[PDB]
Amino acid sequence: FKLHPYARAVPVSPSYFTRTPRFYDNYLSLEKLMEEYEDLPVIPATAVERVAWKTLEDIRKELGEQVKASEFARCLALVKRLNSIHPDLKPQEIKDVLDSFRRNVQPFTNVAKPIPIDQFGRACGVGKRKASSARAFVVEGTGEVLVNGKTLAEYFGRVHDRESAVWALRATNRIDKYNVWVKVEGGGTTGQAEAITLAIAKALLAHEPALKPALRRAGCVTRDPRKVERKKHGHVKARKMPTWVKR
Amino acid sequence: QHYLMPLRDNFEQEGIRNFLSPGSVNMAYTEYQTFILEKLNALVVGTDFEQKDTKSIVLATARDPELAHVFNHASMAHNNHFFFDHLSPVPVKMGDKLFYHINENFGSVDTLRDEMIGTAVSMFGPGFVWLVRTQLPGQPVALRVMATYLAGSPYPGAHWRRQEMDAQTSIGSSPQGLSNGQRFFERSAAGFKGNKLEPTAPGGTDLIPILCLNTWEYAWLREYGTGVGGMGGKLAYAQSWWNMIDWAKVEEEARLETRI
Amino acid sequence: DEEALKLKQQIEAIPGNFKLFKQTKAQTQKLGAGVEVRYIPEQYLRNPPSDASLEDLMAAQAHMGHNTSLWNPANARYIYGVRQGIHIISLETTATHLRRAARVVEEVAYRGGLILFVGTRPGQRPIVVRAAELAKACHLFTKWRPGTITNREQLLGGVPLTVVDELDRPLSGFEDHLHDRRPLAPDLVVCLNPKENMTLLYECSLAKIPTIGIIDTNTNPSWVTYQIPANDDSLRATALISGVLGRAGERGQKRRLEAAQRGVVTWKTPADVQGYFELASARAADARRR
Amino acid sequence: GKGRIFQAAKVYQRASEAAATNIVSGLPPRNPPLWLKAIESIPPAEINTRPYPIQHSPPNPRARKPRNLFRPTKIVYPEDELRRDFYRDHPWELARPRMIIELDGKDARFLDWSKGLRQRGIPLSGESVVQRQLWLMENQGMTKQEAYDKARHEFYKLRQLEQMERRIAVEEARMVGGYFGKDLLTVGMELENKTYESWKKWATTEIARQESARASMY
Amino acid sequence: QEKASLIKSVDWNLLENKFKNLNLSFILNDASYAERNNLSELLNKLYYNVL
RNA sequence: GGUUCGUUCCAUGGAAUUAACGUAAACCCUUGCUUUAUUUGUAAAUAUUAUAAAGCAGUUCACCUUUAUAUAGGAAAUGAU
Ligand SMILES: [K+]
Ligand SMILES: [Mg+2]
Ligand SMILES: [Mg+2]
Ligand SMILES: [Mg+2]
Ligand SMILES: [Mg+2]
Repeated sequence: FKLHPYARAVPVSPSYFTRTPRFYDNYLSLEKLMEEYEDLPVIPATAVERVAWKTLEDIRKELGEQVKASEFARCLALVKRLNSIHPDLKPQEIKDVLDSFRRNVQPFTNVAKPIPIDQFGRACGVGKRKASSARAFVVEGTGEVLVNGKTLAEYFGRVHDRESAVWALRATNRIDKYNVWVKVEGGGTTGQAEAITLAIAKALLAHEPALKPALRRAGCVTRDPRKVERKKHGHVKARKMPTWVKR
Repeated sequence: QHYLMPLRDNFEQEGIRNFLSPGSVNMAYTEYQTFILEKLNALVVGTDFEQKDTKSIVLATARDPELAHVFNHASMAHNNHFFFDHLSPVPVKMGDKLFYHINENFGSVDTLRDEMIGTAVSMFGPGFVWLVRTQLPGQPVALRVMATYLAGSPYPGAHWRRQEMDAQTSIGSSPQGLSNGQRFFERSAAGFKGNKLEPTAPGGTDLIPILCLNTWEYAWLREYGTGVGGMGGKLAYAQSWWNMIDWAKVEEEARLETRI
Repeated sequence: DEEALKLKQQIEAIPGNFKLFKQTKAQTQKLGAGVEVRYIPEQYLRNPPSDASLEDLMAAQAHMGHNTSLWNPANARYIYGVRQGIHIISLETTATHLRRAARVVEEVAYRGGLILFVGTRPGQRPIVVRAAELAKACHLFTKWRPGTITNREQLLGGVPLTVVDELDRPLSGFEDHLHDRRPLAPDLVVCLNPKENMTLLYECSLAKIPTIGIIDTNTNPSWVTYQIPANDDSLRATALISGVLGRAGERGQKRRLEAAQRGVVTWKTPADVQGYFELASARAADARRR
Repeated sequence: GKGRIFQAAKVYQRASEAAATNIVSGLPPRNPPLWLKAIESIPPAEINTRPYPIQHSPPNPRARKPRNLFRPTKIVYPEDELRRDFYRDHPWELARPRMIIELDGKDARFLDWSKGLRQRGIPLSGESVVQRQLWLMENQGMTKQEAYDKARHEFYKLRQLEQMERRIAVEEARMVGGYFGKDLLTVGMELENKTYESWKKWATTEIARQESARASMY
Repeated sequence: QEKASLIKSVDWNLLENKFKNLNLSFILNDASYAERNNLSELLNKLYYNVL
């Protein structure tokens, strides 16, 4: 029942004094397999199925060590080299060793919902600029634009805003082929005009999705996120500071 | 250094009973192979080939002209011993599988018998007559006969030195002369430029020399004599040799795919 | 189309060709004549020799010392002469010290000692790993982290250990001892490049541990306990020396295991583990009374 | 002192004393290290003791206050003088590659210079001539020049046949349908083309550079 | 390991990622499994039942 | 010695190996998208503003360039987004 009369402590792994014991043990195993199966034929690089191997951080975490990047770079070469062996000729051992280096990560998928088209033929686009949120209903009209019930000249007194409001139709030269009925809320004069731009753009794409490359270059697809900065305590404004008296 | 090794079944001390007396085999192999090896050693005494086998030297030292003289000794020593490793103290019965396949490629065992023998005398020069097993990606295994002048390697990796045709009498002004001439230049031009005339599978597996026949003068000039009067001679040497072919071992190297 | 299909047929023909190519390589090769192969590059690993003769040491460039200028006058006791501008280490001096060190490795392995083979150079990884396998020792082929012997408590804190017995098999019942026990230290270090890593050899002399090293012409011979005057810059001599020492350990381990099967242990319990036994009886004594 | 106090030669002494008695006075000393008994009967060798090195040449008998008494001497053999003479008479004999990588070191066991230049294991080179020369000079009591002439002449005849075989080998090989690869002459010329063309580009550029650099002088 | 970061990967064992259409009229309508029409059986395949 | 927005990262040193704080990360507001909720908000409506709970998202991919081959960077209204 008592302990054995003779006993002595012995390290489990032979690489007991190395920097990363667990890593080198797995690395030497590969090198041991790259000496008896190195005569097997290989497959051309371009004919090797793409494998998403693990990264340096992944190995560091799963092993609990601080393996050096350089040492791992040369250890990954063995994997790629041992992966070029012919599948039919590849042994079962290497196969089992080549599944522990694969990276089973899947990025999140966020597919936006496409804009439908009503039964009567109106697509509803949404644009925003600095306070506002427009809702443009684009149909196969003849160029009559109504902003919040009023016309383009009765709502916008600045011709600069009228042009930017329907820029999507102007850049693509379709002013005389669509009727737009928008409803805007919040914001100022230009803020609402810019909102209408992105709105008609999205709505126009629903009818003709092939115009995005052109609208991209016309500046009717980016949502300008610039927003009024807040007032900060100690400052007269967002940045302006009071007079600093040196004396 | 390359050193002489014993023969298959103690032919050096006894020799084949009805083919070559012990004295003849002594002068043919022990007193000749030693001479060739002695020369070969001096050539590769201080090169990478100091520890390479004969075949490796043959294939490696083939295309390079500067080492042509090394190919001869190395290839000759290989072919010479390759010719003795297929005889037998007693005639062996041809294997069934081999017997069948032979008839499918040559029509009969005697048809091939008179072809190799006939090819020998037709050459009127020292050379080696082989029995090669041809194989291509989809084509079935097919046998054929090849003649190598002086020292000629039957393997496909030594195509440069195959030496299958004497350019002296095979290139004239006749229709065949021009045809042979074009091939002669086509091979030289291709080889020189590095182009490949006939695609070959990797590893040189298309051709596998199974059997060989040494027609050099030293082998038979003693036992069978000059051949004046048709009694004996080079002709009889080839005939008697056909009775000691170790068909069993021949079948093994053939490695015919099971198709019966 | 046809260009891609060709690759397919080839890839599907490699298995068959390889088999046939291997078979044909058997009979055809060796036919012409017997080669007298008397040197293979990887011969010091597949089958290292038990003892190294003068020829082996001279053939492995174990006598090419460093330049005359870059020498250490201290180790002028092994230099034979001066040729080609370098110091020629005496071949006999190398063999004598090598056999002596080989005897040290054997006994230390025969007494259950923990050996460590240290070679830290680009091409010394296979040499050290092989020697360790034979001697059942530990290898080290990277930069020795300073303070792994004098500060082992921190560096080698998480690495696991075990407890073995006469026949080197685990002993269940030392679970509580493998958590308060402090890390191990090598009972013998076999360095293959003392000039490079002097921080390891200093911790050995600072912790009272014997060492073996390959002293070159410019290496201080006072760093190691047992010197092996030879050429350390040669990957062919390092493989020979390491091979000889590896066989020494192997031969030593063999004797130990042979003496353990006869009920003759060639080593007594270490002091550390010995203390645990005393504590075990103390704790067990309480159960008897209580 | 940039060095450190090494005590690798006293590990046994220091360790043996530390294991003599226990730190807790009044108890049996614990078991010593496992290695203490292994190297018990193997004391280290003596180091750092400058001896009189081996004298490979007679030391200057005239020197009254000689220096460098503890300095290893140069190794000079009688062959050194002969090697220098021969290789100076045949400088292009050094272009013949010679392997100095020993296989097993047992190459001087089958060398009998009484037979001739050709030997087992070593190639025909200047060394064989020197060793043969030295043999005749010593055994046959010949003079340096006489022995040099004889052995040297045998060297020529052996080299002549070697060069004749190459020409006759390739020539005879083509008589039976033997084709070879690119000779060294052709290959050498090809590489010069690739290098010469690169020089043309550089020249053209720098030439144009100077022209543009000449417009600024005016 | 305590200081090691985590990679962002879709956890397909989440109840939200397992069934993307939570309507019972689609999960129990012989979508993939057979003869598991009972609602209780479905719950047992998602939660640990003590009874 | 290089690199990085950064003692970031790689390599290396005949002495390093580590911990806490700060840094970083994360958080709040904000931006696009997905799902949920439709009153006191929304003209209509099969739901698209608004309201607000949770989740995803970037320098990610593409292109170009790149040291000691170990660590990477550039381009900015006419690549994607
Ligand atoms: K403001
Ligand atoms: Mg050195
Ligand atoms: Mg540091
Ligand atoms: Mg309401
Ligand atoms: Mg919303």
